[PDB]
Amino acid sequence: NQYDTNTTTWSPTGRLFQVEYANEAVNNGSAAVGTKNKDFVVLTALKRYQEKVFKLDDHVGMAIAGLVADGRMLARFVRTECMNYRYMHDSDNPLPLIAEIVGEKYQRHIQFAGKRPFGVGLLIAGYDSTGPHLYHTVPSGDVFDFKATAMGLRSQAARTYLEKHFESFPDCGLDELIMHALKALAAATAELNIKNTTIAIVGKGTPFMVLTEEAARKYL
Amino acid sequence: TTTLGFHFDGGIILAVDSRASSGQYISSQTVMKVLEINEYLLGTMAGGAADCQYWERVLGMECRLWELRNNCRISVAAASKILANITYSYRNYGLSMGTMVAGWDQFGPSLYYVDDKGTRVKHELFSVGSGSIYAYGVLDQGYRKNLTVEEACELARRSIFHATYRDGASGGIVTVYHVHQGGWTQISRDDQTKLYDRYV
Amino acid sequence: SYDRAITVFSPDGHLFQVEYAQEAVRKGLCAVGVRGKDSIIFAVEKKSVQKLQDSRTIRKIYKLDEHIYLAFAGLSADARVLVNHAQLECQRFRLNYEDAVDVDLLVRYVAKVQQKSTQSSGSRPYGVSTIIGGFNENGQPHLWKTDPSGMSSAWRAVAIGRNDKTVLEFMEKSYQENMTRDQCVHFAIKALLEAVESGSKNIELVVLENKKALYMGDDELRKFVVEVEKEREE
Amino acid sequence: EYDRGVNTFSPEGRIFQIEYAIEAIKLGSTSLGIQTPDAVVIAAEKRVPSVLVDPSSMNKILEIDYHMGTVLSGMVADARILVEHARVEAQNHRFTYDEPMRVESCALATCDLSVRFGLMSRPFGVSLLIAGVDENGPQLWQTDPSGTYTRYDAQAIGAGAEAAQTVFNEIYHRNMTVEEAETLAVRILKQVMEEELTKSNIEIAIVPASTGKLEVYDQTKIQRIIDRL
Amino acid sequence: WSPYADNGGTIAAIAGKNYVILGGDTRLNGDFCIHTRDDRTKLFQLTEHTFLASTGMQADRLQLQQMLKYRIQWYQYNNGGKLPSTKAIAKLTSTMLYQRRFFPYYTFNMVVGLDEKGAGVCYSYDPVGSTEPFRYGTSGSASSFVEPLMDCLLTRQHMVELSMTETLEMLKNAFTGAAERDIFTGDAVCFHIITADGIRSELFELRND
Amino acid sequence: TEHDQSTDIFSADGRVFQVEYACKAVDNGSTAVAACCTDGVVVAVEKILTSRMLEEGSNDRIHAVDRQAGVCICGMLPDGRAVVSRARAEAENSRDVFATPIPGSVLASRIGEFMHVYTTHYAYRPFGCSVIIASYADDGPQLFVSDPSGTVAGYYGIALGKGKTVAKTELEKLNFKSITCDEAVVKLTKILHDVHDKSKDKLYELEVAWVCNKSNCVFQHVPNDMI
Amino acid sequence: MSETTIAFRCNGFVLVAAAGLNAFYYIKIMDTEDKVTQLDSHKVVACAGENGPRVNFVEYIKCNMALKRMREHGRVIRTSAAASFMRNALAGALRSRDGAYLVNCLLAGYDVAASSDDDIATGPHLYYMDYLGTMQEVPYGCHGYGASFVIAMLDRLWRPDLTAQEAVDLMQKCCDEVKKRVVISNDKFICKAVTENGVEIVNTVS
Amino acid sequence: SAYGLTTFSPSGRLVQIEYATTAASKGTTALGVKAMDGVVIAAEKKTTSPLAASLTVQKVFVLDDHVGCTYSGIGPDCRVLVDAARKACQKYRLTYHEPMPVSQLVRHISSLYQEFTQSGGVRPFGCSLLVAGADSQGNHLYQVDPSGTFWAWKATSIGKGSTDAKTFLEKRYTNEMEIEDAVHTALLTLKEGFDGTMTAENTQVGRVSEGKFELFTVDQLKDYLDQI
Amino acid sequence: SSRYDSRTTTFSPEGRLYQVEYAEEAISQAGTVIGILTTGGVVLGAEKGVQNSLFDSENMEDKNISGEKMYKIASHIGCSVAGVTSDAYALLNYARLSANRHHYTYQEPMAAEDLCRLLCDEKQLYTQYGGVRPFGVSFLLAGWDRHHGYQLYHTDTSGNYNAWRAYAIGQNDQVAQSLLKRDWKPELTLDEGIVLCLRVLGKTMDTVKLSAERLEVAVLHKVPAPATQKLLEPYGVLPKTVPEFKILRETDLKPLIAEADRQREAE
Repeated sequence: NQYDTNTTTWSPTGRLFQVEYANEAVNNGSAAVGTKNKDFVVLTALKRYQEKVFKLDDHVGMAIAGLVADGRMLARFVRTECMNYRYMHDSDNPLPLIAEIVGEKYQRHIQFAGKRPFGVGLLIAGYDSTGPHLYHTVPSGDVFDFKATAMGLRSQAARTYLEKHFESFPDCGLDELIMHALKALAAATAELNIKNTTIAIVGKGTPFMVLTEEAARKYL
Repeated sequence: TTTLGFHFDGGIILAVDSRASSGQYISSQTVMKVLEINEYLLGTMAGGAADCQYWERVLGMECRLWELRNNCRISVAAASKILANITYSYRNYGLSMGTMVAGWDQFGPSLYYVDDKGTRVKHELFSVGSGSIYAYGVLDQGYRKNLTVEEACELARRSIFHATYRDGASGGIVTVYHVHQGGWTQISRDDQTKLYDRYV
Repeated sequence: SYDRAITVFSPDGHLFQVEYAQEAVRKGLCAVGVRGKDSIIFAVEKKSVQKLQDSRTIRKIYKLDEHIYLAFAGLSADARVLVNHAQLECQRFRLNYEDAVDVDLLVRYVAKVQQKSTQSSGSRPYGVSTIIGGFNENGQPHLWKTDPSGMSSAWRAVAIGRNDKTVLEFMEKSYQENMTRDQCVHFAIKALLEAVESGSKNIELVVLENKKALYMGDDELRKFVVEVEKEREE
Repeated sequence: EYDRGVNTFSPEGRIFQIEYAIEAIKLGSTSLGIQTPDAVVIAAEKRVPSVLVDPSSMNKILEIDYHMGTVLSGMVADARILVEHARVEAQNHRFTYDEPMRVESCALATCDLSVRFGLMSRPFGVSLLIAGVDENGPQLWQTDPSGTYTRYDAQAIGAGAEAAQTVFNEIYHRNMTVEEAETLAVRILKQVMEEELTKSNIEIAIVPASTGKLEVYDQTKIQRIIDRL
Repeated sequence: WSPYADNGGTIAAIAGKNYVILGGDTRLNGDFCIHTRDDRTKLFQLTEHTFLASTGMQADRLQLQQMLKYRIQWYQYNNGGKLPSTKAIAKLTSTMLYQRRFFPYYTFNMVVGLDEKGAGVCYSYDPVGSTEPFRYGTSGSASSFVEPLMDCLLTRQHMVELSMTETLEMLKNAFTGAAERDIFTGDAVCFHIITADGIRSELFELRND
Repeated sequence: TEHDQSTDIFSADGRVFQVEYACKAVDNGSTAVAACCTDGVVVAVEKILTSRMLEEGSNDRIHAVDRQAGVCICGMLPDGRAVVSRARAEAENSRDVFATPIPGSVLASRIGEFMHVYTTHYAYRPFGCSVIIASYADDGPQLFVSDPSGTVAGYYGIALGKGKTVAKTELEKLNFKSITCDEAVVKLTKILHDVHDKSKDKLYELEVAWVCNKSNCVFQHVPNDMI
Repeated sequence: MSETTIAFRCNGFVLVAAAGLNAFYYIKIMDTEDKVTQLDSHKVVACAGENGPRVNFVEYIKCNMALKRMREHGRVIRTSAAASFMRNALAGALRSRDGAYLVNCLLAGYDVAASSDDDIATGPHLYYMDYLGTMQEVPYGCHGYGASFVIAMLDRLWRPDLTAQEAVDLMQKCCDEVKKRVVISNDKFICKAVTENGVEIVNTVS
Repeated sequence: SAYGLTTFSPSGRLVQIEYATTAASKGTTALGVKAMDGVVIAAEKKTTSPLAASLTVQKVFVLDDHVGCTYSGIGPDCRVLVDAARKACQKYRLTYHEPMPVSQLVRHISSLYQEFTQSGGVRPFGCSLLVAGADSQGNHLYQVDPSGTFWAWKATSIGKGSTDAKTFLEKRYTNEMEIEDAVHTALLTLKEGFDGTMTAENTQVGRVSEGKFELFTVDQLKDYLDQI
Repeated sequence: SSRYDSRTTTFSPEGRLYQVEYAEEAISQAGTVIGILTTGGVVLGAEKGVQNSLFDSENMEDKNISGEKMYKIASHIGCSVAGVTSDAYALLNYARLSANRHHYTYQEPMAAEDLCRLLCDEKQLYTQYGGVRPFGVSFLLAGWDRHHGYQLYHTDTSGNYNAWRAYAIGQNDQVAQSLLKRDWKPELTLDEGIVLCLRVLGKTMDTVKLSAERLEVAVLHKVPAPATQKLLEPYGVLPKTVPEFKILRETDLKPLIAEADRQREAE
């Protein structure tokens, strides 16, 4: 295949091949799941001790899938954007604006020869003046706003489960929502417990937080 | 401030006071004017407190890297040089420093003075600071090469004491350190007012 | 400005630019170092005796400072660059620290110059190996070898360049602790003539002692080659 | 080799330069670390290329700071560069906040620098086990050319890796003593080495929770372990 | 036009075996005027055991407080979620002040907090960052009379353990006297008492003139 | 056939194939229609939904660039987005430096210039979107398209993407001298519903925006109660 | 000008001398600093001025000369080239950001034939220099507050054919005159001689 | 793109420099002749159609008051060198307050050509120059080629009809030609290789004499053409 | 564009820099150049191309600065080149400028080995860094300094250099070294050294009579020192003799082309 070495080469059917391959890096990381009700977002992730969930500011964090060194870069970047914002404004970086700028950073790495794609997907979960928000970012620079989804390996199954249940999630409380996020992450698999499964939460009243093994015992 | 150092047969003595004086108001009586750079080298600090502490901390960070890279302890010659070259490069930037560096490496006891312009002088007896002009008076009468360690600690203590008694910006507690082959040892701390009653 | 990536991995952990640099060292003339009690002996093979070549030949053993020599094998021009950087480094050190640089320190400086040339976009690796020997200020000799990858290591004796492996095998048997100055020369010459044809004027030789160095003449070097050509018939 | 660039992704989302660099580490000496509760132990095969080499000079164990040490595998000269960045970071920390760097932070810092290539022409062909004591007790972390870093109860890297990870899934329990790890170490070195095993031919270091200092074992004290076998 | 303004007022702290008490007045002064009687910028919390306390130019203390607040957030991200201890923040702060050697913060600062053994400490700084750990400290407009008084009552060097309560009363008395005599110090004092449990706060009125 | 790997290269026929291929992205993306009316401009796009669990407002193709101007990205969405940020900088530039809302013809010119430049350097690739520009500044209602080549053309009505050959046939039956913004919102929505392929893309919604005299010449999504 | 230096050249040598004193304002820190720095086997330089400019300057000369000698198989550089090198650096610094070296120098060398091919006039040369980069060959020269007194004695008593013993007597008298008439105390002098056989300290001159 | 385009091939050749040279040899004929008191250079300027304006086509160029040039091969490449040359002459004036000697100017052109054979991302200039001038050492005619090599000549020619032009000048050239009979010889040599009738509108001529370079106007050149 | 990169500075599978090698071939194709060391100076001789009636002189005011092949670098150093002419001119500027910088700094003439090293370092730089071809030149340097007397050097495309008593670069350099090898000896006058150079060129051009118009000769020798301006420089000292580089004209080659044809017939 002549058309699949660089990012700066279209193919005769209007495909960018190197970009689809970066996208496989995501389909082959460990599964993560997100879901949201009226006032919280829950991330869960199946650790395959590997940092897979990062806090980006008081009101927002993310799960990754794929190349971790890419995840860490995208984190230094968002953290520095939120801090800047709060220095200038004394309030929280709004979440739609976080998504835009991540999207654009990714896109620049798919259009020049001196930049490599990012081989890492994010589930960004946060909470601001317009409620909770769950964004998915992929290496093509696309940015979806979801009520629920899953990424990474076997994560189709997680996706199927969620598809039957998400309509009920607006009404759920924070405990059923966490359980739905686990039955989903389970569907992508050894079983879940406090040494290989992460849970994080953010919402009204609730700065972004990874549950400790104690608090997580209740759910697991 | 007063600090002195000198070299004798058993090693080196450093002694200081602990007062920090804008010029009228006395901000502290408890400054530690000897800086344990590590466990074979001492600095002293006179002039600007922030300057001396930042740059001797930097010096101490270079003495440690040297010893990671080379598997051995840096000499007193080179330590004083690292510090003289920093002061030299900052010559035009208004630093205020008058340091002694003392150590016992393979060639024996070494005492250097190093200042804010990049001076670096090696010699057997030094005193630095506002009260130096009284310390030297007492120190030149009593000093010789063959002092015992006890006699030499007394000489240094009496010298700083006499400076605190007459200099407005020296005072507080008098501290004496001894640099020996094995490293160094804090020998004493005595409030200068309690020393007044010992020596009268 | 040229920024291409020259030295890269290929499908089994091979850096080919580094390998081929080490090939270039294998074709270069043989050099040997031998550490005695209190003397280091560097001995190198010269191209070939000619009527026309200048009697005062150019030296292929360089001084880095009053107490540290270098011999090499490989691309002679690359090595001259390397020797320049090392002479600068020693003088820089005197200026920053007053004391004279330690051999072991100077070796890590050089070796890191080689390593960087294996990772710096725009540039190929040097094609040189070095043998560096010198004293501490406590009078104890050290002999180091550096290779194109940037890896350094200390030796009691060592050969590089062409017929490296053969000379090195001879030297594994025959080496002896606490050899004298004269024994060290003997043993070094011997070691060389396992790769080299004759021993008339295709050998230069430094005897690096504490507080002295000598680029041996042709009277004293003929004396030793005949003491050694007489021993090779037994 | 030049047909595809330094950045290219494979059709299954690996970066070629990084796969090949990991292969490089496999052709390395073998090295390993084991975590007890009391202490954390590291060791390596030396592998000199003759008996004219002074063995001192070929260390695969390096002190980063008083409370942590590394053992490297893969390209030694590349490791020198990482071990220097880590020494500098550990001392910047103490400069700025007057206390020892955590071991995890040190592994994090060494991994940032791994992935700065596109700038450097290529990855580092190196993996590191960092071992030390901070407040979380004895720790052992491993970094690799991808820039992933990871905590391990016991690992090995190098040519004898895959064989040492079947002496682990057998004999390794979490709850062992200093002694049993110092012996399990040498058991695995004997196995996957090519040479006969000797006190000059291997290196061992410990960081015990008792004192929080790395100690490097003499040849006198490595005799005592081959003896106990 | 100078880049420098001194907005006035006073802070003071006292430590004991498992607590520290920290006070700052709430007046913000202009040139021959008063901007407000209810500024609370002098004291700024950094962790649950560590405060910064500052006098001098208020715009500078607000910058320094933010630079510290983000170095501290960065430490946490690079350190597994942990917070730096009081001793570390104090060393961090010195380091940072020195670094503006050449155009300095016009601030007289204190870092005040519990140590690792659970005991109070106070670090007083000069504007370029030389400090030491001490049992008490004060800075600002009234500090040249509050400080001999604390020297007197706590060390008693020219004579022949306190509760939280006795210590809070001594400080209340010391601010009351400062407000009577220092024309730039007044209105109220905000007091924070730091224990391992947490932080108790208490406003306290002072002369309004 | 090495002539088609960089866009810095003509082919022997005078073509630039990297630019043709990028145009093929656009032609296989989703269908958008627009109409320049008496009182303003209307755009409508069809979002193909990749998932029933997307929040509404996800992967919006229409963005505001200035109080009075907006773009509809057709083709690859993130490429389109980089074009939106440049368009806003231009619009901001005109207010900052020249005190004027950018004219629609000028904004389209500057977008074209921008897309053109990624057609000439070995190190970059053409964009894989076309951008519909809808404006209503002091020059009146304007509708322009820029494409990956950087060609810019003004239109009364237009259609891009896979449905575009039928949609064009229906846009020809309108009357562009009479039609208002209110009538157009109805007619364009009917055309997107008819050219929609039901076998291939089961989940879609319509996005629709406008800049008219009603909206006080502000570019904005139409209120959702008008479809 | 608190530190006097002195030098003069005779038929087969140069004597150089410099006052030991190092002072902090009015305080004498020490009176035995050797300021007559050897640059090579047949060169010395006496510098006057503060410790810091003075040390940094002569260390920079030494290292650049040392680097010129290995990039040249240990061949000794002529005195007039060492002076030309010193002069270019004083002059350069004077128009630089960091500004001038405030040092005043006397450079003394004895030039000796490199090889047999070498046609060089072999003998002693003295060069006066100033912190600006002025440079001038001279038969004798001085710097510091003691300079005027000594220059006149030497105008009065110096000849080219003084024996080594007479030239030490004359150097001694010049040091005494400085002590007698300069208020700054230059109490102890170190004096070195540069000859065909190299640099050597002169002990009887104090 | 910062890599070299011009490289050595196994037998030591630099082929991009030979292809460039090939292009300078396929250009319209130009020639030069050095007399005892002046120099004359001349060139064909045929247009492709009579729709083109003849008068605006330049083949001979003034570089400064005392020196001029002409070229063969790729016109547009020649403008780069003419611009560089013109600047270097003014630069020399500002510095020394006298006219740059022709030998110096030609070494400047050379080193510019030579740059474009080693520099990264560039091809060589595909043109050769004749340069004609007068300085304190007299009158000069030089040729410079895409390699950056230059030679002084008494008489020469470059471009497609140049082996024959040079043959013809071997025979008719003498060391004691006057400037008016050098113009005659110049024109007479152009006439032989020239396709079609040669006019004052498809030929251009320059002349150094009395230390001054000057193009002939069309009218001056009609005078010399009715005489031959 | 990176696929059209030639990779000029990249080792190839045997530790060989092809562009360094091909550039050395280019020198072997070039006109013959010979250097000979004698007791009274160095001699450089070079063959020239074939002499067209229509060539002309530059008519330079000074004739001892450059022929077709010989160049002055400074008053104690000259050279001859073989290989890409324009490449030689770039390096000769480099060397002239370095020699004069050294005079600027030390007010003394640069040693010929020091000069040679700077030249060769410049060459080596295009072999390691920079994505462009190397210089395709070889030089012979004739030098005089007080460290080492007369010196003759050769510089090769690799950035290597070596000293010689006689040498030959260009076309028929094996045939030429064969002859010098036989007939060189350590006791030559400068007039014999010139003869020997002419014979060696006569036997590589392949002619019985030496055409004086096909030869260039230059000599680096010493001559008595000019005026001593003791009034304008009272501490000036000049040696008895100073080096000169001289590009012998036809009027000095007449008794020397005659003595090479009496040694050609008596053989």
